[PDB]
Amino acid sequence: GGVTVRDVDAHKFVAAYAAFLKRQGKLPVPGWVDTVKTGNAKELPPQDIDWWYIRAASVARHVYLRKTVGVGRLRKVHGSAKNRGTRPSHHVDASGSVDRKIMQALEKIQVLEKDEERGGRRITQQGQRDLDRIAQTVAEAD
Amino acid sequence: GTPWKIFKNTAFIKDMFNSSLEIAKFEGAAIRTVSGIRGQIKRALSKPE
Amino acid sequence: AAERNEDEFYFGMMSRKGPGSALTRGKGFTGTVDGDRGNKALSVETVRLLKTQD
Amino acid sequence: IKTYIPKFDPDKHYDPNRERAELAKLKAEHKRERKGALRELRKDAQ
Amino acid sequence: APVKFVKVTRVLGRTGSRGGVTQVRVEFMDDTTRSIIRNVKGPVRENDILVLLESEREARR
Amino acid sequence: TNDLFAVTAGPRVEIFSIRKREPLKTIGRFDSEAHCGEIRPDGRVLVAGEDTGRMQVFDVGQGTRAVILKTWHIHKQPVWVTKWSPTELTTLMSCSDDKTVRLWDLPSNDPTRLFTGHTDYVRCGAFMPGSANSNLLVSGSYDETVRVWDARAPGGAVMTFKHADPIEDVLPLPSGTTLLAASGNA
Amino acid sequence: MAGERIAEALELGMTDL
Amino acid sequence: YDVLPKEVLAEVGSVKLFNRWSYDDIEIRDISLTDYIQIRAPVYIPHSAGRYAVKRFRKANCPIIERLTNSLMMHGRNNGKKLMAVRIVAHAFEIIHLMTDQNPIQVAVDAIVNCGPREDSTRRQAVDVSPLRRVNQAIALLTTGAREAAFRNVKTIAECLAEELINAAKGSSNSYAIKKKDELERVAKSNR
Amino acid sequence: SVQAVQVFGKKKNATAVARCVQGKGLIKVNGKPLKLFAPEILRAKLYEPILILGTDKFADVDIRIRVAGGGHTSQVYAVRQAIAKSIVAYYAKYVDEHSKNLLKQELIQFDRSLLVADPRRCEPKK
Amino acid sequence: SLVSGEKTNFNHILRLLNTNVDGKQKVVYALTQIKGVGRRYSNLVCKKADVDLKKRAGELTSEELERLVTIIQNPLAYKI
Amino acid sequence: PPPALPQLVAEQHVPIPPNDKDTKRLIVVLSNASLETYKYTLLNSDEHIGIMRKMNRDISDARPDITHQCLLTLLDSPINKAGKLQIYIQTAKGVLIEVSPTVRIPRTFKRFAGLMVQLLHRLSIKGTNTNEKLLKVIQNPITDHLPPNCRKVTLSFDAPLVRVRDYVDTLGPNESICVFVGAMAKGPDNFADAYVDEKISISNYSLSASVACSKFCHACEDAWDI
RNA sequence: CUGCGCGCGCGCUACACUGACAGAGCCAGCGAGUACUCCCUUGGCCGAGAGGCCCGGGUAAUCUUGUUAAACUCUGUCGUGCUGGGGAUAGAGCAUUGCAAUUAUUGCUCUUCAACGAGGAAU
Repeated sequence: GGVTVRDVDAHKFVAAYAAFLKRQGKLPVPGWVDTVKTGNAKELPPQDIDWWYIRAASVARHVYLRKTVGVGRLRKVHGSAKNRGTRPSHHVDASGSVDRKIMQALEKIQVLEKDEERGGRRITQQGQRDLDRIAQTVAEAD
Repeated sequence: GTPWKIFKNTAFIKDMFNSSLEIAKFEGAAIRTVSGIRGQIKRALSKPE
Repeated sequence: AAERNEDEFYFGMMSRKGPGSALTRGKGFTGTVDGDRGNKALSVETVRLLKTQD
Repeated sequence: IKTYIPKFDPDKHYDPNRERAELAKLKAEHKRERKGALRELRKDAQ
Repeated sequence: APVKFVKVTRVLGRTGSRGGVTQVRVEFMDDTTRSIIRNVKGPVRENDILVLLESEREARR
Repeated sequence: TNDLFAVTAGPRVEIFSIRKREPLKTIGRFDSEAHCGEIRPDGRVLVAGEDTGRMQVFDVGQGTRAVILKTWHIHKQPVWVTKWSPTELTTLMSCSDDKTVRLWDLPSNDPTRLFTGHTDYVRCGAFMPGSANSNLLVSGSYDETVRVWDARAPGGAVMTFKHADPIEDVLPLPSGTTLLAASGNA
Repeated sequence: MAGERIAEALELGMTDL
Repeated sequence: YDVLPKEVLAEVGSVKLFNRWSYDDIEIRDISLTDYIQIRAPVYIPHSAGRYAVKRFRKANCPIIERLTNSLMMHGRNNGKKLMAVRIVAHAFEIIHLMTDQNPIQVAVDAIVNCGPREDSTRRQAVDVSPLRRVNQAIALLTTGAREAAFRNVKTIAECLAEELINAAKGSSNSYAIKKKDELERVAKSNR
Repeated sequence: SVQAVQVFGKKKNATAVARCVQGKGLIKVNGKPLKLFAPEILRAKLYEPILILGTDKFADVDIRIRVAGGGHTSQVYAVRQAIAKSIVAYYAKYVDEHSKNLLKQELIQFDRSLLVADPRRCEPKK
Repeated sequence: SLVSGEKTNFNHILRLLNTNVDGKQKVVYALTQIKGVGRRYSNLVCKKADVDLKKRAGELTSEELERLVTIIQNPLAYKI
Repeated sequence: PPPALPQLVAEQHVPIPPNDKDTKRLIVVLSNASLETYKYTLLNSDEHIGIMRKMNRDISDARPDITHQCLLTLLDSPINKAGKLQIYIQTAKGVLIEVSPTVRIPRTFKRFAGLMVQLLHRLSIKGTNTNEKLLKVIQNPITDHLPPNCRKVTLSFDAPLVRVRDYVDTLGPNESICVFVGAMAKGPDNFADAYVDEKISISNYSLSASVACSKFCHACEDAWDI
């Protein structure tokens, strides 16, 4: 038939990719994973514990679906409401160390690339190649 | 004094008084800009004294 | 814009592209009617002439 | 049943530490005097 | 103690019943000739089926 | 056809998948223990009896679902096995720690039948499979007795076999005629 | 109270008859 | 097929609630509530933006699962949320099928029929109850009993609503709504 | 030369353009498929015109929808209105009027809001 | 008629450094019961001692129990 | 049936949780109490005899001692210690107070009057070693907190004689019972007819509220095997 | 705490299981924005965070911004216990605005973890 990732629903794709980046064993993980929060707007750290793969898969798909994105857009995307306790909720950006390190990790794995030609990060041609291939794999389980 | 935050008309003005007691004394006073814009002291501000 | 006839018909509407809406145009939506820069789609014989010159 | 002792007029605050109760009383009296002074000054200004 | 189904023939307008209670004239479903008036709370319309428990009394105001 | 089997170890049960052989779900609602995690022949509902005496029956989906249908706290002393009936969907049986095996139905809050007669811990039991053996129950105890009851007459056991060892396991054969009682070194 | 009024007057007349 | 998943293309034959449960063989046991329990026009999910509060008795035409959903969104913090209520109804009907192996709309309609109070007292005298108020009171008692039994307990509103709906369908006195209906009918029997 | 029908759909502030052409049978919303674009419970609101009309009517058409504005609920109602009105307008223009009338009758018998958007004005009890 | 019940006595109250009451809950929910020990702190203690989060309290051997009582005395000796 | 294993540990007897309507219990509602704050002490016949005798309005009505001695009776009764008793007070002002079974009241009237004033003004009494409220001023009517399966009876004089044992045998298995005991000195039975199903009388003679609740609770203990 | 004449009024946040938390899905609309200037700010690094820093588009349907907003939806964790509901009060630390932050401008981190178990009569 032919395939993209736009032919596969969000969660089963991102989970399939999470399980793949996990299995692979090539990834960088910073080391401050586990002991870190994701955002100033959160209460507890993530519950998956080893979870950097989930955001890596989510980031990489987000970048595939568009031209270019930078750390600032991802912080804004991955941020949500913070309870300021007893004073009204407000939206708050997520951490740029998480996202920038994910981008650098996935860059070194050759699934996204710098795009100083416009700004940000573009999906790599090998990133199109591997993402379309796992997207096919997800539809082959179904 | 000096403006602190500037909206369309109401501006907050900082380096003029020292307390809300002094502002409550000078409530309604004819304040003026150097440029010629007239104005009126409306209300003391709470959080920066 | 308030006193606008909703059924008005000028004949430039058959040779202009309207301002549209944000839904029809998309992300590149300003309320300005787009104008022509002067370029035109050029036939194959004239491009054969131009490419022989190049 | 583990019974408890009821701690006990609506016109008076109850607090064990006299220091904290006295500091709260001084803050309340200062707020009342400041509001009265501002009201008198504003009416004199009008 | 049986249960008598019944159906509304006419809602009554000027009874003077207190509040949400409205009087209604209902004809039985078993012997459709016998008809009595009964008090009804809630929104009721003509030609709908009520369930009643005591049939012997005709309801007062 | 399904891809679910359940293994209970300690205070939690763990529903495993057949194809993937991973722990698909881990249910740790139990206070103290969980002594048999047995899922229904339909394949959506798990029963498990604890060490405090309660038995909890709860629905699991294909995924991470643990919604508690019913809880019974009538044994007041541990329940070691609780098994579904192979034919009916709502009937289950319980061998508890004290002396009792008893039949429950899922809508009711009461045990439908009670069977006494054992003198020690009863800890293994099963229904009897067969077209003719519709309602017969076998359970063996730690009193070196295997008893099989008719569920129509809740008096004593219909048949009783006395062994020499504390009887650990019981299974009937699928023809419904013979029965294996595992007691000690034999 | 109009219907109850004419009903109790009907009963009065019936006892009179 | 245009774009349809496999569950929808499987149950492409008739109109099925939540793409799993049919409306074909559903019998309303009481004769009085057949007009007011609307299963005639089938619906797919209860989220239907219909103006069923324009004038009188227009709520006798909206489907009964939409009534159950709109009465599930009833307290101070569940007011705006409708996807939460249709998700609670979906989870509760799945639990009803897992616990009874019965049709969950048949369970729900039999619960509403069994939970409507047949006569009530007014400040005090005892009057009959119109069938629309019987359906309104039945749905209100069912959802109120579900949330009041799911108040501070470990069970969620889906599990408590499913157990209340099964108990009400059986007619057993384990349910808040059957107990409250018996209380209202015995007070009206005491006054009479 | 090409068979193409553009139909709008409307709710509170969520609007939908649906262009229906001669095709193989796909339905795309914002460049993503119809089985993807919605909240997971309102896809049954999206699949309502397809299941009313049957899939044999949608076997020949290709519908491309763009949506803007509103919330999730308003956008889902706008998509289902654009789908229903779009296939009715295609069957008006390019196949028989008897098929147009049959499609209109089935959709009006189910729900009139698939064809005619009813705005909520303000007129309470005066 | 002889199967080892060497593990079946686990749902009893264990004793520890300060609290004399620590029953079976889990391995990280049992660490919260000790005063001064937190919900984010208890996960750091378990990743050093090679104890699994899946196990309970009471499913640990007499060697593996005391390894969490040394490392609760000195959080500096094991890196942090 | 098996012989139902012997309990080797004595039971703790947890009281009834507030969400529970499954259990069968006895609710006693001391209706038409007289807890008035005078200024700050309750309005009694000890020291306010001159004030109420001067203002000529029913010196016998302002008696909190009836509520005190009756609440003492009900808290010392074994049906409270077993945990099957739930007690509410209705005052003449419309105040409805739930009293927890887990409280032990001051036995002396001076401390009781100070505690009742603090309760009427702060709407709650917290425990010393516990944060759970013990006396709680809750919302009218009584039927929001009464169970759905219950028989609301009032102790009267004109009603026909029943024996308490036969009546609390006439209660069903899941059925609770609420009694409406008039804690006033002199007055009619009209105080509760918007709530009572039936009036009973438990002896030919005239009784006090303390011995009325004593008779009813000891009959309920005899019939519920405490 | 404004206002009206410890008392009062408008409010915010809660008392949880139609919930808290953690992932994950992912959707608006009315706005505004820098000249004799430092406004709205994308992206790239650094930083746990707040923030820092290098550049960058925009006097604007053209860039911020599809303002990927929040309730909300899902898959998990917790299980009725003042509990992981609640987050007052308080200690210590790091930042930003500003000539100035003590009487704590605001922001972030750790810790401390109060009352409050649906508000009574009334209105």
